[PDB]
Amino acid sequence: PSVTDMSCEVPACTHSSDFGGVAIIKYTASKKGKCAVHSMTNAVTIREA
Amino acid sequence: KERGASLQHTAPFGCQIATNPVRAVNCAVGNIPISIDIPDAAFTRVVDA
Repeated sequence: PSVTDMSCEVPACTHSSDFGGVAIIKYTASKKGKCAVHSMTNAVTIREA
Repeated sequence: KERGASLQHTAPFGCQIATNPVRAVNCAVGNIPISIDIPDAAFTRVVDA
């Protein structure tokens, strides 16, 4: 599936050892399916793949 | 007989004094610091709100 109208908001973030940052991304997709998430910036790491 | 007004009526700042034991109640003077060590179960993360 392809996507469009992506927006990202971080309502709470704390730089710590645990997952102290949470980001809510509003989107619009085209169909149901599995999508891979990856950070292009080395400074941020997401728990979910 | 020549006792005059008691401290119950003449004391400033509206202190009300009771006995058995002797105590001064509700003396409106100054301020007061209060420290609250609130536990962590009461809190909810911003995303859950």
